[PDB]
Amino acid sequence: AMIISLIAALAADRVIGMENAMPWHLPADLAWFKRNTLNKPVIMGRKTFESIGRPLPGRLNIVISSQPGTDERVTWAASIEEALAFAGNAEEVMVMGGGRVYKQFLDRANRMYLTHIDAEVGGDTHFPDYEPDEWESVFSEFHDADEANSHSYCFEILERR
Ligand SMILES: CN(Cc1cnc2nc(N)nc(N)c2n1)c1ccc(C(=O)N[C@@H](CCC(=O)O)C(=O)O)cc1
Ligand SMILES: [Ca+2]
Ligand SMILES: [K+]
Repeated sequence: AMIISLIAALAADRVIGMENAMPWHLPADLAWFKRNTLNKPVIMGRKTFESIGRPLPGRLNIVISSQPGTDERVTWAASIEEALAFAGNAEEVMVMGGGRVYKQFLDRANRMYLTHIDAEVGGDTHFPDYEPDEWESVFSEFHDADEANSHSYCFEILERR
């Protein structure tokens, strides 16, 4: 049973994106992202791959795009079907956005790695609205802002009932 997992950073009001990059500086979230995606296939949309600016080391990078990719260092998938097939027989595949990709994988996903950030950023792209009754929280860890992280943040792992 392949576990499909969504991993996302959510500001206030479920905001995940806006026109430009999110206005926060959270190296601790990037370290949590890295820890939870290493040695796993990682599925992302082409815009998210451009946001990163490079391949993610130590993991299988699967970028979904309708147009042919122009970077041989990652795996290019024309559809979510091709993306999942590229993940092979991995026990957990990580879906890291963006907004459209989250909507397409939500029904297939049985686990979520959510970072809740205490920032009212006023964005207009939101994480999909999921039913809270169908998910249960199995991990929770809170951190305050500090000299290195611009906002307080709460790591959470949810699993489908
Ligand atoms: C813009 N972007 C998308 C991004 C950012 N934060 C997230 N945070 C969470 N929780 N989930 C996501 N899907 C997510 N996606 C990025 C940008 C940089 C790196 C990155 O380089 N991360 C390094 C670690 C950070 C570093 O090396 O400086 C890695 O090895 O994964 C990842 C995602
Ligand atoms: Ca954006
Ligand atoms: K290659």
